[PDB]
Amino acid sequence: MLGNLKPQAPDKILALMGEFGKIDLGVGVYKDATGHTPIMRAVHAAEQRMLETETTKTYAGLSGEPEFQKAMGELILGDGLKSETTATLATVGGTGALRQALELARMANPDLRVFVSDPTWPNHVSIMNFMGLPVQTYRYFDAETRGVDFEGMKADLAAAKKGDMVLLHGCCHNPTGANLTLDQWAEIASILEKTGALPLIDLAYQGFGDGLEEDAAGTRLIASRIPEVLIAASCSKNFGIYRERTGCLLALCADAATRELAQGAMAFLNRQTYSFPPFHGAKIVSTVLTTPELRADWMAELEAVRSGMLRLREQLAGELRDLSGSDRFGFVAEHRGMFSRLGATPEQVKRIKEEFGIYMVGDSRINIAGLNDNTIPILARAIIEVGV
Amino acid sequence: MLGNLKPQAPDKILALMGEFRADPRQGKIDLGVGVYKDATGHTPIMRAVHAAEQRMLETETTKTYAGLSGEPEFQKAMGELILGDGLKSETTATLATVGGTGALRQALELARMANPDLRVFVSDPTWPNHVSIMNFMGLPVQTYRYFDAETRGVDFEGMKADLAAAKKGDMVLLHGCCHNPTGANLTLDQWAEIASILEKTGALPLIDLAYQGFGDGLEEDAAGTRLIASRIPEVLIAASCSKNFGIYRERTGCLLALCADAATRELAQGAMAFLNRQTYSFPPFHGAKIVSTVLTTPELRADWMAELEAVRSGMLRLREQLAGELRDLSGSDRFGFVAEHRGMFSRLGATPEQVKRIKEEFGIYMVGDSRINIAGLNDNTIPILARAIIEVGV
Ligand SMILES: *Cc1c(COP(=O)(O)O)cnc(C)c1O
Ligand SMILES: *Cc1c(COP(=O)(O)O)cnc(C)c1O
Ligand SMILES: O=C(O)CCCCc1ccccc1
Ligand SMILES: O=C(O)CCCCc1ccccc1
Repeated sequence: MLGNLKPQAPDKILALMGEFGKIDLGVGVYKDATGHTPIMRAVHAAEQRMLETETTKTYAGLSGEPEFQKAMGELILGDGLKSETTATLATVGGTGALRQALELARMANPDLRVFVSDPTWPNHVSIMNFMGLPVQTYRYFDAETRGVDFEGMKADLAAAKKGDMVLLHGCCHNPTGANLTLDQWAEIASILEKTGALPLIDLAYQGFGDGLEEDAAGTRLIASRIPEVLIAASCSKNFGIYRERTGCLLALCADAATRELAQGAMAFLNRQTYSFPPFHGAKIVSTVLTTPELRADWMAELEAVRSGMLRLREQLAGELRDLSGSDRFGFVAEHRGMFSRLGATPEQVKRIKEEFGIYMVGDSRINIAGLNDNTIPILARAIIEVGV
Repeated sequence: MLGNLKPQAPDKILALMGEFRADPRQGKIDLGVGVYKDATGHTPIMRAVHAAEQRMLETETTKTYAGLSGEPEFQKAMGELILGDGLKSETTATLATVGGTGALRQALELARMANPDLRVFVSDPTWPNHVSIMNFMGLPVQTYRYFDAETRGVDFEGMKADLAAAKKGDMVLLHGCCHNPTGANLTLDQWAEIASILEKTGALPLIDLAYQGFGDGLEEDAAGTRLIASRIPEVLIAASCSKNFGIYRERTGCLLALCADAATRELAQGAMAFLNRQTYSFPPFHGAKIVSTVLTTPELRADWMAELEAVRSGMLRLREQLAGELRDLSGSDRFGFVAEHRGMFSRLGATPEQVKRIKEEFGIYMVGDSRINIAGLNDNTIPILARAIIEVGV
């Protein structure tokens, strides 16, 4: 039977990792001055504390632990968290949350379609194709200005109908690095409540843009306006626990009844897929979030990380400017997050990796965290050489 | 939109515990638990597991994304733990999963990909979650006879007669050992006949191995699996580390796809990695790394096998004790099956109505299909359970 298995297409980023004076600017992970993805101080201390506190490993919560559910909701929605109308499900990372999100929605609407940003995280489309869900795209990135084509984005969203879902990146847009301003979010919230489109928000980098609270701004704004929203959150990057596989899905409902339904359907969704969700990472998160000392240090370390990358973008932007006189690559300093699409054509990007030894995703997505004072001028010179 | 969503029934475990906690009787007993509990009513963390967690705590330097289909240390160690020397790396595809359940679901996804018109035969009875996952996937589900309510043993003739109807490409689900919920298992000889039926029918076997080490031993419990693995070219195995390693909440397991040749292994392995990727991307590291540590570190592997064996001997003596008590109470050897059952579970063969009477009259709680958890017994509880059984006329 297994011989009928058709060969499946590889994931670009994972494959890029395969093809890797080498410069790793591919996969979206934070790296320090010495090319390492360290473990956060609070995370380590949490784990040490867990080693002493835990006395059992019996089956726990089917939808995650109360502490994880509550601490995550507060971190995301702040004071906009209305427990009585909010359903929470602990999942296997953000990706698990996204998949569970699409499953929940499709159960509620067998005829749903999903709009995604042009461009968006490749894995978004793969999951949707696999489930067989109709994918539509809304303009978002502006090829020329490297910013957001907001006039076009609004145009496309207006075509969304009731029952459709619109996937929005809460902050730090992957792969572009181009992000909406709170003013732009308020307008989208207007369109959404006119169309009736259910918004699904991919919150994977809360803390890498402008700050823990600031990066959650747009999400809090949508949640305040739209009576029903879905948020797929990830603790992989902002907590640096990538391999622990921890995130969660929040279902904001209009009332307690609808909320009770969702919560039930969410628990069931976990039961029929893998039973209980992974505990270790979730426990690290809540332990950090509910322990003032730990939370304080974590916030501090995350701030240091978000600050450093900001400094790097400026160095890089400057390096390029002085390397060409033109302030064309200014968009790099304007972008926010870990990625930024250089705009290099497919034929140019290949030159870079084969000759310059610098590996960046084929669509010119560079993980700014992969740069440093030593490699920045090299990258700058490298792309100047590649010209047009 | 979410208001449409149809009401999804609870996990039922909570309902079982619900009425139990509400019971105002100081001497109430709970044999409905689905986890191991030592003499003091606790589900302890195995010494080796705690040893592994400290070592990981001192040696892990990063938490970056690792293996999509799991880490090599885990895949190899697990395949060895299961298939022993019979492990053929060349034709074996492995996938780290989110517990045994994740393994079962991934196995069904993989199978359905290769054969859309797949049907699945499950035992009668079998782990409820089997049925629910299948129903949710929309797969056709057939049943083959298994438990014999009269002898509490395996109705093998019935099993064979029904399994004979399986067609080429159909999937037959087998519990490799310690059949949950029955406790009634196949002797190595019966396993050999099952293999014959499978070769004949061309059905693909899916073996659910969640209790390796809880029956007659690590190797002994893997016998049925190894027999099938050597005679059948394609076998799917969904292992669990939840119970035998005591890391339930860690969610550790794996799917092994035994193929007829390398080219096919490359096909299956690719499809498995794809299934992880499309469901939740990377699998959970912590538990799988605890496992590959105990298994590769001689000192720890030693202490783990010792602890598991102690637990095995312990539950086994409990069975002998319960059956001994039952013998003296009934004046017959009717309940001898309890000493012959293997695993932590056992279906007494009591009707739902007899089950209710026991609860009300004796304060003893158990699953509604009369499944009890051997680990819940002890020198004080056994005399009461024994008397209850006789008293309610089981
Ligand atoms: C990281 C990320 C996710 C989720 O990753 P997980 O490893 O599954 O936590 C989802 N979407 C985007 C855009 C991401 O960058
Ligand atoms: C426990 C169990 C499983 C798997 O459990 P996980 O906790 O998901 O690892 C599978 N089958 C049976 C029969 C079980 O008892
Ligand atoms: O680098 C990124 O795009 C962020 C996420 C990286 C991890 C990831 C890569 C491929 C598929 C799933 C998850
Ligand atoms: O059936 C049993 O009692 C053993 C497993 C019980 C807990 C469990 C419930 C759902 C999915 C996986 C595991």
